[PDB]
Amino acid sequence: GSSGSSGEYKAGDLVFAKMKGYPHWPARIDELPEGAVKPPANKYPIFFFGTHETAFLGPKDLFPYKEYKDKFGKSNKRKGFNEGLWEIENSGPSSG
Repeated sequence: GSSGSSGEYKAGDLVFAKMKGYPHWPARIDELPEGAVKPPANKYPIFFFGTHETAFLGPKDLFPYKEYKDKFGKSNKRKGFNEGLWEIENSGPSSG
């Protein structure tokens, strides 16, 4: 139990990622390997589930999964999207 809003996302959290004209895509906060691209400060390695794509977004383009899980986490059927909506549910702490 740890006071602080701490609205700045961390690896292993889950989010919705909105690209320009795509849905609120199911995505995860990942971490960075010991040798890949350096993003700009504030941004995160967002991994887009069901398409497995990688882009850099900052927190304003992004939404906390548990706040939008039922709002945005719904069957948008874009191809990949039903996979990623399964992948994200089954990625996160569930049943425990």
